[PDB]
Amino acid sequence: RQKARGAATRARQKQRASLETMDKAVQRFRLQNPDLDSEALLTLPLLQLVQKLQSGELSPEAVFFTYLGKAWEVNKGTNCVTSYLTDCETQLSQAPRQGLLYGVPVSLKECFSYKGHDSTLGLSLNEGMPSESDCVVVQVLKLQGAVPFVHTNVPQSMLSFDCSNPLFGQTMNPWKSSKSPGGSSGGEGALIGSGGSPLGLGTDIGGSIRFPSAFCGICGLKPTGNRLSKSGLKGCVYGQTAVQLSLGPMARDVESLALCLKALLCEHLFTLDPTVPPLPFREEVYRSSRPLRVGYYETDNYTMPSPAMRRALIETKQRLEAAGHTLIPFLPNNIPYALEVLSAGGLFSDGGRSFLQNFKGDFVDPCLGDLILILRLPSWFKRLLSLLLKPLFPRLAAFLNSMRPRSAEKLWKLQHEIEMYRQSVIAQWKAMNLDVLLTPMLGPALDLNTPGRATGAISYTVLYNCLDFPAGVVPVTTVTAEDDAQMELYKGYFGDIWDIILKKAMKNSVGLPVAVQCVALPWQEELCLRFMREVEQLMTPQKQ
Amino acid sequence: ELETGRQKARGAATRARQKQRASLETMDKAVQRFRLQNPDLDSEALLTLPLLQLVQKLQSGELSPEAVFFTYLGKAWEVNKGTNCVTSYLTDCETQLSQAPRQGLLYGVPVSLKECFSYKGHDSTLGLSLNEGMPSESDCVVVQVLKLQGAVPFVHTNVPQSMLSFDCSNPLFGQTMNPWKSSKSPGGSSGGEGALIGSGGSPLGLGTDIGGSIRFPSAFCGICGLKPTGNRLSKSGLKGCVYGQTAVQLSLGPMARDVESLALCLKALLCEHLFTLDPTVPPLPFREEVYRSSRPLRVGYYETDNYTMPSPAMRRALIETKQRLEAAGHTLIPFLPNNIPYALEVLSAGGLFSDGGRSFLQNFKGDFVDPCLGDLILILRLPSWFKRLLSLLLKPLFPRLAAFLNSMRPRSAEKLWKLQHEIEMYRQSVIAQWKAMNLDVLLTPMLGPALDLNTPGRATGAISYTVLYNCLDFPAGVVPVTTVTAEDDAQMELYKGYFGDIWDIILKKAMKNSVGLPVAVQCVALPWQEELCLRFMREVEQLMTPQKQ
Ligand SMILES: CCn1c(=O)n([C@H]2CCCN(c3nccc(-c4cc5ccccc5o4)n3)C2)c2ccccc21
Ligand SMILES: CCn1c(=O)n([C@H]2CCCN(c3nccc(-c4cc5ccccc5o4)n3)C2)c2ccccc21
Repeated sequence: RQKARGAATRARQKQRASLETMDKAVQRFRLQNPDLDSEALLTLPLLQLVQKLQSGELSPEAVFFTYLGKAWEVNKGTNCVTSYLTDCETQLSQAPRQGLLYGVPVSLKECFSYKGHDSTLGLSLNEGMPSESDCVVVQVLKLQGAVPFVHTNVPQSMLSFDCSNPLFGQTMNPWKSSKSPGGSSGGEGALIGSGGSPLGLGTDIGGSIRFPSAFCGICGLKPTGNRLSKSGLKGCVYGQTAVQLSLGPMARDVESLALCLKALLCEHLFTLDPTVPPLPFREEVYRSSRPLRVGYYETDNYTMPSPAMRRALIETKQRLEAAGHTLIPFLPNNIPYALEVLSAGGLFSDGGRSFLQNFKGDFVDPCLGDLILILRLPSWFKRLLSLLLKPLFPRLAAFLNSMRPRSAEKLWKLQHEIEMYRQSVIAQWKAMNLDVLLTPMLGPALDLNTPGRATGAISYTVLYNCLDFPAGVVPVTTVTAEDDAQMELYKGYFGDIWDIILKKAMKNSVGLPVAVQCVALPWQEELCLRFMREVEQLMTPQKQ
Repeated sequence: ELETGRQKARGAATRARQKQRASLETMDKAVQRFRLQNPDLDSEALLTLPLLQLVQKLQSGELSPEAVFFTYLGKAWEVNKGTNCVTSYLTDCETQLSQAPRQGLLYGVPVSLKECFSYKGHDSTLGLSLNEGMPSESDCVVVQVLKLQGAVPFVHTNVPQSMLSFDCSNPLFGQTMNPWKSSKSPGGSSGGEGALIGSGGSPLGLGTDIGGSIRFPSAFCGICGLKPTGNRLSKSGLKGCVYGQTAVQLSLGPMARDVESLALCLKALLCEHLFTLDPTVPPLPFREEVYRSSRPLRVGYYETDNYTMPSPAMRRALIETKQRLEAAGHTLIPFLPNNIPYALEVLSAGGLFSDGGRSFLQNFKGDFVDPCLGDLILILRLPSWFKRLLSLLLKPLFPRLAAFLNSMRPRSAEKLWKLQHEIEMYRQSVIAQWKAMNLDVLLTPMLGPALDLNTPGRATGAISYTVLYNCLDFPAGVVPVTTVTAEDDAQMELYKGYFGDIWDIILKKAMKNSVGLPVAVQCVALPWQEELCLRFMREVEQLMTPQKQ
C-alpha cells in the first residue's frame, strides 16, 4: 500500500495548492474591485448572467472571480473540488465574443480530460498521468466562450452513487454534512447545489447525473448516449456498449440545461467528432406549449418510494393535470428482468475483470461497500451463492449471477435481448400514444456510505440507461417533517438488506430537496427538456 | 449432436422453388391481361425513362401507376429468365398500387426488395432451410415507409445462403447470374438487386451491407449503390442470421441506375414516418443544400490498398476519374487510411466472428452448404485449439490466412469489450488522419470486374476495399466509370497479387475473361455525411458518364 499512500499524498498536495491559488486569485480581484455587488452577481439566473455578459454590463473577469470565490467558500463545507484548472485565467481573456456561453464559468466532473491535469477517478494508477489534450466537449465549451474552471470529485472508479475516494476523500451534501451528495457526478452536485458554479458537466451510466442533481436540489439531463461526444472522456472500462454511457449538463434551472445543450450542439462539436449525429438543437420542440400525453408511475414495484418521493410525484401529476395535460398510467414491462439480467449483466459482462484491474495495489473506499469483494469471487462461487440466496433473497441472487463472466457468444445474446427490450418498451409507449413519461426519482439524499449498500435503489435511473432514453430530473419539493416521520412505516417490497439499509438511509432528511424524473424517446432531448420546463414552471414558478 | 440428414432441407427447397415458380406465373398472367387492354402502350419508351422523369410523369398524371407497374413487372419477368434474381412476387402489391398516397415522393414507383426486408405473409429464408415456411407477420419499417411514400414494392430478390458471401447462390432458390455474362457472379449479398436493376427490370431497389453487400453487386452489374452510416436508416424488421453483433455495424441503402435516384430514395426514407416508426434512428433530415453544392472538393485518393492488388481495369478506372476530377477543378490528395491489414484481419474478421462463428453455424444444422460459400462453414466448425495451431503453422508463409483464421476463434466478453474499444479508437485514428489532410471526401478503387461464379467465397482478401468502411462506419457509395478493355483483360496475365497466397491465385483467374464488363470507383465521406457522399458520387457520374445526367 506504499504506492497508494504516495499517490494520496501527492493528490492532496495538488488539491491544497489548487485551493491556495484559488484563494489568492479571488483576494486579489476582490481588493481591486470592492464596489462589485457579488451577491447580486451570484443570485442571477444563468440566462440573465449571460445576457449581461453579452451586452458588456458585467465583465468576464467579474463573473469569473466572483464564482471562483464562491466555489472556494462552498468547498470548505463540501470537499467538492479536486483541482483548479489553472490556465483558465488566460482562456478568460481569449474567450470568443460571439460565443453563446461567453464568459460563463463551467465546472467539470474529473473524468472530463483537461490538458495538464489528472483524471484520477480516485485511483492510484491514474495519479501523476496528466491529460495531454482537452476532451471534445471541453474544446467546444471554450469555442462557445465558456471558461472551465474546476475539476470536481467523484467516487472511486465512478461506479457508485456516493462520492468518496482514497485520494481526495469524501464529498458532502451542502444541505446536510451527514448526507451523501449523490454520484458519481457528486462534486458537481455539491458545487452547483450550493451556488459555486452556474453550469456543470457530468456523466451517467446508471444514474450518475440524476442522483447528485436530485440529492443536491439542482436540474440535470442525461441525453441519449450518442447525442454528445464521448471523445476524450476518462473511464475505468472501455468498449462496453450494451448499457449506454451519457454525458450532460447540470445546473440550477431547466433553461440553463437547454442553453448548454444548444451551445454544445453546434458545427464545432459535429466537426470535432463526426461520430456524433449532427442533430441541431430544435428550438421549436423545446419551446412547445402544446398539451402533452404524459405516462406516469408513482412506484416501479422494485424500490419502494419514500413518502417524500411519492408526494413529489403525485403533486406534479396533479399540477400537470390542472394545466390541461393528459396523465396516463404507464409502467415499462419486465422491470425486474431489465435491471437484474439486462442492466447488471450489461455492466458486468466480464464478471468485473477489466474493472478489477484498476484496483490492484489500491485502497478500496468504504463508499463502494462490498462491490470489489463480490467481483473478486470466482464464477463458480458466485453461481453457488446465487443458488443458495435465491429462495430467500431473490434480488441479491439475481444480481450476483448476472455479475459473472461470460463468452462473446453470450454477450451477443444479451445485446440482442437489450435491443428487443428497447423495442418492447417503444411498442408500449406507442400503444398508449405517449409523448413523454413522468417517474419518481430516488430521494431524499441517502446517508454517507449507504448508496454502496442499497444497490436496488438504482431501479429508477439505470432502466433508462438500459433503454437509452433521454432522462432528466427537476427539484419539485422538500422533505417535510410529515414526510420524514412516515419513513418509520417504510418496509420496502422485499425486506432484504437493500430495503433495510435504504429505510435507515432516507431518514433524518427534513428540508432536503426531492425530485421527479422526466423521460422521452431516444434523440428527443428537446422534448424531454420541454417537459422538464413544464414541471419546473408548475411546481416551482419562481424559477421562471 | 445426432446427424439429422437433409430430408427437411430438401422439402424446403422443393416448396421454395414452387413458390418461385408460381410467383413468376402470377406475374406473367397479370401483365398479359394488362397488355391485352393496352396495345397502345410504348413499353420500351417507359422503361428507358430515368427514374426522376418517371416519378415526374407519374405525379403529373402523364403516366398511370398501372402502366409503369405492369410494364416493369413484364420486364422483371423477362430479365429473370436469364438471371434467376427473383425469389418471390409480393402478391398483395396490386392493392398497394391502388392505395398509394398521391402526394408520396415515390408515388407509383415499383421497388425491388432484397429478400431480407421482411414483408407481411412472405418468408425471408436467406436461402436457409430453417426459415422456409416462416412467413413474416408484418412489413419491416423501411417497407412501411416506402409504401407511405407511395412506392409499390413488387419482388423479393435472391441472396447467397445466409448472406455471408459476395456471390449469389443458395440451396433453395439456386444461383443468380450476372446479366452481362452468364458465367459471372452478379456479386452479393444483394446480388438479385444487382442483376434485376442492372438489366432494366427495376428502377430502384433496397439492399444491405455489412462487408460490401450493396457495393459488390452494384459494381459487378454496372449500377450505383449507397451504403449509409449504419444507423442513418432503420434496421427494424430486417431478417438476419445473427443478432446482437454490434462491433461491425449493418447498413441498408438504395441501389439504382443513377445517383439522382439514390438521393431521391434517401430523401423519401428520411421522413417523419421513419423517425416515428423507429425512434432509435436519429431524426436527421436529408440536407438538400449539401447534396446540391457545386463547390470544389478536397478529394483524397489511392490506386491500391496494398492488400488486394487492383485489376488493371480497377487501377485505370481510379486514375481516370482522379484525372477528370482534377480537370474539373478539384484538388486530389494522395491518401491511404493507416493500418488497413489490422482493420480487416483483426477488427472486421474479429468483429464478425467474435463467437467463433457459433451463432452463425446454428443456422446450418441439417442444411446443405451452398458451394458459393467455399470453405467458410468447414473452417468455422473447427475447434478453437485447431484454428490456433493451423494459424501458427500458416503464419510464416501465409500471414493473411493465418490472421483471419486466428480472428475467427471464439473469445470472452472481456475480449469483445477490448475489441469494441479498439474499433472505436481505430475510427478516431482515421478521422484524425482525414482531418490533418483536410479532406472533404475519399476516392477509392472498387473491386472489379465481376468474378467468375463460385470464386468470391474463395477470394476472401478481396473484401478489403469494402469492409474497411463497414469497420469505420463511413458512408460509402459506388458508381460505374468504365468498361474492361481487351488491353485491361490481357494484363491479367501479369497479375501476381501482394501475397501470392490461395486468395491471390484464385482472384487472378476469377477476373480474367471480362472484356466489356462494367468497372466502378468507390466514393466515401465521414460518418453521417450521406448527402456529401452523394454530392461526390453525382460529380463522378457527371464526369465519367454524363448521359446519365
Ligand atoms: C449509478 C452508479 N452506479 C451504480 O450504482 N452501479 C451499481 C450497479 C449494480 C452493481 N453495483 C453494486 N454496488 C455495490 C454492491 C453491489 C452488490 C451486488 C450484490 C449482489 C449480492 C449481494 C450483495 C451485493 O452487493 N452492487 C454497482 C454502477 C455500476 C457501474 C457504473 C455505475 C454504477
Ligand atoms: C460481403 C460478404 N461477406 C463476406 O465476404 N464475408 C467474409 C468475411 C471474412 C470471412 N469470410 C470467409 N468466407 C469464406 C472463406 C473464408 C476463409 C477464411 C479463411 C482463413 C484461413 C484460410 C482460408 C480461409 O477462407 N472466409 C466471409 C462476410 C462475413 C459476414 C457478412 C458478410 C460477409
